[PDB]
Amino acid sequence: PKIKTVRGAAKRFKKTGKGGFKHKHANLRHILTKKATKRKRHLRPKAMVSKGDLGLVIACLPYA
Amino acid sequence: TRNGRDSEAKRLGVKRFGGESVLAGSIIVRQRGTKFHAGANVGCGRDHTLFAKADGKVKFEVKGPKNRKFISIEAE
Amino acid sequence: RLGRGIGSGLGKTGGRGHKGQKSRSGGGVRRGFEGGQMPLYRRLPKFGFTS
Amino acid sequence: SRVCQVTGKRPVTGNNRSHALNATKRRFLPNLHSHRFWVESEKRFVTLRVSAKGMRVIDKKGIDTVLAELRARGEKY
Amino acid sequence: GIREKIKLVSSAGTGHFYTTTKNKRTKPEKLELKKFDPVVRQHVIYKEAKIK
RNA sequence: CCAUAGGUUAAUGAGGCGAACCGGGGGAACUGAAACAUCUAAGUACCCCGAGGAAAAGAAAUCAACCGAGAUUCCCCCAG
RNA sequence: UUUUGUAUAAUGGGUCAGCGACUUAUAUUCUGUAGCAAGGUUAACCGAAUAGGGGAGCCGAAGGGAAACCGAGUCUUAACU
RNA sequence: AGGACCGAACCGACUAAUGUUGAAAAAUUAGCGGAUGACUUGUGGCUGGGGGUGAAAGGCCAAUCAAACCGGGAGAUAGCU
RNA sequence: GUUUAUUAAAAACACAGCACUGUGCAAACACGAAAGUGGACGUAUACGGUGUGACGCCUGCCCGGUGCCGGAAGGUUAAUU
RNA sequence: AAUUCCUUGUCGGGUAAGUUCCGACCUGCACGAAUGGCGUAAUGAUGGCCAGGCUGUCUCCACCCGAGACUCAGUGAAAUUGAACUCGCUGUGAAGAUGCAGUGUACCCGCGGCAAGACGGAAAGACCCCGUGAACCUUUACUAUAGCUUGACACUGAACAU
RNA sequence: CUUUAAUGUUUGAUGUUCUAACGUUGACCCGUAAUCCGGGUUGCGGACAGUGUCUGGUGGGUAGUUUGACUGGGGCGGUCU
RNA sequence: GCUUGACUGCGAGCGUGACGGCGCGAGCAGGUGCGAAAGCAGGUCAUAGUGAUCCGGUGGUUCUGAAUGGAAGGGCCAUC
Ligand SMILES: [Mg+2]
Ligand SMILES: [Mg+2]
Ligand SMILES: [Mg+2]
Ligand SMILES: [Mg+2]
Ligand SMILES: [Mg+2]
Ligand SMILES: [Mg+2]
Ligand SMILES: [Mg+2]
Ligand SMILES: [Mg+2]
Ligand SMILES: [Mg+2]
Ligand SMILES: [Mg+2]
Ligand SMILES: [Mg+2]
Ligand SMILES: [Mg+2]
Ligand SMILES: [Mg+2]
Ligand SMILES: [Mg+2]
Ligand SMILES: [Mg+2]
Ligand SMILES: [Mg+2]
Ligand SMILES: [Mg+2]
Ligand SMILES: [Mg+2]
Ligand SMILES: [Mg+2]
Ligand SMILES: [Mg+2]
Ligand SMILES: [Mg+2]
Ligand SMILES: [Mg+2]
Ligand SMILES: [Mg+2]
Ligand SMILES: [Mg+2]
Ligand SMILES: [Mg+2]
Ligand SMILES: [Mg+2]
Ligand SMILES: [Mg+2]
Ligand SMILES: [Mg+2]
Ligand SMILES: [Mg+2]
Ligand SMILES: [Mg+2]
Ligand SMILES: [Mg+2]
Ligand SMILES: [Mg+2]
Ligand SMILES: [Mg+2]
Ligand SMILES: [Mg+2]
Ligand SMILES: [Mg+2]
Ligand SMILES: [Mg+2]
Ligand SMILES: [Mg+2]
Ligand SMILES: [Mg+2]
Ligand SMILES: [Mg+2]
Ligand SMILES: [Mg+2]
Ligand SMILES: [Mg+2]
Ligand SMILES: [Mg+2]
Ligand SMILES: [Mg+2]
Ligand SMILES: [Mg+2]
Ligand SMILES: [Mg+2]
Repeated sequence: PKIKTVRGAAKRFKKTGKGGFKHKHANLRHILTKKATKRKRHLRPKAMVSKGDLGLVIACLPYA
Repeated sequence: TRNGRDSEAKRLGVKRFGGESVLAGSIIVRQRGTKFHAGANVGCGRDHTLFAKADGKVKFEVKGPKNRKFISIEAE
Repeated sequence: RLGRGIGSGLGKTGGRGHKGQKSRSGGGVRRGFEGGQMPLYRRLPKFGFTS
Repeated sequence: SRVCQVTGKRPVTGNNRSHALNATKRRFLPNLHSHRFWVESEKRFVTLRVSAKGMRVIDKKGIDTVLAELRARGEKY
Repeated sequence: GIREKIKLVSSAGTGHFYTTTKNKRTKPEKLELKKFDPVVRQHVIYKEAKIK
């Protein structure tokens, strides 16, 4: 049968031009006020998926 | 017992030694209190972390009445 | 062809090691298992929408 | 059995829910009642096992008309 | 923790606000500070409000 | 009291059996979730009723989107 | 066989013969190989039918952004050296 | 007269020995208790598995009972060997 | 008297007796989706449940807790409107 | 004390000597009144203790009668078993050796016997622990639910009184 | 406005007088060779009871499960950032 | 004494983590404060004072709006 993509991972990772996956930083939901502005500012932009987790991401996303 | 507690080591100490070439913004040493003081072309962070303000070689020197140890960058 | 004698180099274990999940029949953890922690695709928050 | 003689309503099955949405199988039975309906044409009382919804349609459709449809299904009286 | 978080809302009507904390036993008076407003690109007075 | 219920004949029809497929009435748990309640397993297993060589469905109170298509059924895509 | 470690007084086997355990389907990625090549390839189906037809589709040649959008740029920001 | 006495049949099964690859998957031998009764027994019947039945031990329900047996789900599952 | 058929026959269970409690008979209660049946072709001098356990002498204090019974003014409170 | 931890409590009785028994004491670790208390004739394959009788129970075994065991003939198993050319000692060694080291002893092979060892045989340990095992059972564990109970609506309509 | 009293306007709450739904495991008749059932007659009860949907409470009566780990075995104690 | 830099957008280059992440940072843009100025200020001598994701709530936002115009809802930003 067709492989089923992990739908939870498909809503948080997008494939990039060179095959990478971008995700938003964590720790910015509901305890952010006590965090310094510089910390919040750095967490706002999108981030790249680390090399260690690349294999796991590709396994969860076989069609993308 | 009521003991047996500690915190993870913060990896302080000298990261770049004398004569090493560093890029601007690279931290040379992380410390608790001013064991080293910032000299020429060297900045001091809010936690007394000394960082390079210019590219060049790291040099350690001792000057002043207090016999303190200073870090400077010779930017060639 | 594993498990077909000493000379084959894959005998008596079939390349599965010693008594792990991978050595059990039908054994092995599912995709994204991180040893017990919630995996990275669940530590991180959802974002965006599909147009 | 618990079957309406007019509408044909019969027990149906469903779930008991809860604040945790736990589902347990249950049965829904019709609001059946044994009633003696006065049929003018025969000047007699005929007893029917009807649901409460069936009672409403008897007034709207007429006592003779509903019985005529039952005779099409075919049963004893 | 008994200090409670508050929000400082800009008076310019942009709807931007900052958040901070304040001690409720002392300093009952509302907090007024001049802070930068990114919407109007100017430093304006921010007024205390209620987080909700 | 007519009647009605009931009763006696006479005609037809049905009874049971049989593999799967089909429609309908009921309907699990083990298991998976590395536990476990929602969920999954699964409307599966099983039980019951009915029919045929097929059954079922079927001739738009349907879709489309301002262009149009024109019952149902089945296959490949759309698409994990 | 299992172990840091077994002549071990740890497990297994009286012996022989026969049988007895990494397969299958689909999808996906990687390697090898062959073909074509900025293109490649069809599926169902048709078909005297392993041919041929069918390019419906699929992948690739363009990305960035949550998205609208823009595009060898794009996003971020009022704006970015 | 007696859920009276002693004591065979009958019924029970307290002690000991034997036997425990049994003569016997629970018995034999010598003793032991009841022995007109809440006795015992024949032939039929009824109660069915989360149920029965139980003068109640979690006892018994076809040599199987803290949930019988048979088939099915089923190649349950088994981070264990 | 009964009991762990197959290691326990007892001080265990039962027991007559006693007390409490439910039950007015389409009885309570129990078996049954229901019909119905048992209770009982009985009627509180009856039946069910519970505890105690011949007989003799007796069974004291606590209603706060937990149950049960009675009350219903007030507080609180569902579907519904 | 079917209840007393200290404990073989203390005293008395019984014995030559009694951690048991019997009688008391009360210091009831931690009795107690229908989850009954205390007594109680009779009953008991009931528990404990004592006495008489009686005896191979014993001091301390002896002999005898049978049935086996032993021999012959016939029939003819079983559990078990990696393979064996299968000694002692001391030491070593997956840490208790027929098999290693050293050393001693020992001609080859049956039969009747005894069980010290072969960590003997039996049965994938019941104790202990573990598994995000199983099952029953308990409850003011969780979530439900049958049942019971409350009200609204429907089945179910019309006068009167507050 | 408060204390309210009367007065006009509205849902209900019981009680009662009913019968016609409904109940009758009251009597009688018939189906009928019948302690079933059905129909009829009559009496009693009666808009209750009872049942359905919805709903609050109760509910080991019956289910499905949970009830951590580290640890000089485990538990207990302690510990978990 | 005067003040709100306990600033907004960013960030060369580093540190420390398997990772999630955490930490340091000159300098740049826009607006500030204190100084006459050079200059200093992106909280506190430093190192503890803390909790991921899902779900829901609040404000903002020409991002989206299942025929179309809205809207709901979703997204983004701020934030519980
Ligand atoms: Mg190898
Ligand atoms: Mg392995
Ligand atoms: Mg599971
Ligand atoms: Mg035919
Ligand atoms: Mg061995
Ligand atoms: Mg063996
Ligand atoms: Mg290839
Ligand atoms: Mg072809
Ligand atoms: Mg095309
Ligand atoms: Mg760029
Ligand atoms: Mg007698
Ligand atoms: Mg006697
Ligand atoms: Mg017996
Ligand atoms: Mg013996
Ligand atoms: Mg036999
Ligand atoms: Mg006798
Ligand atoms: Mg039983
Ligand atoms: Mg027991
Ligand atoms: Mg048996
Ligand atoms: Mg069971
Ligand atoms: Mg079976
Ligand atoms: Mg299955
Ligand atoms: Mg199996
Ligand atoms: Mg026995
Ligand atoms: Mg016995
Ligand atoms: Mg008793
Ligand atoms: Mg009281
Ligand atoms: Mg009380
Ligand atoms: Mg003692
Ligand atoms: Mg004495
Ligand atoms: Mg005494
Ligand atoms: Mg007592
Ligand atoms: Mg009592
Ligand atoms: Mg005695
Ligand atoms: Mg004597
Ligand atoms: Mg002899
Ligand atoms: Mg043999
Ligand atoms: Mg040997
Ligand atoms: Mg030795
Ligand atoms: Mg011999
Ligand atoms: Mg021996
Ligand atoms: Mg555990
Ligand atoms: Mg389960
Ligand atoms: Mg543990
Ligand atoms: Mg200060």
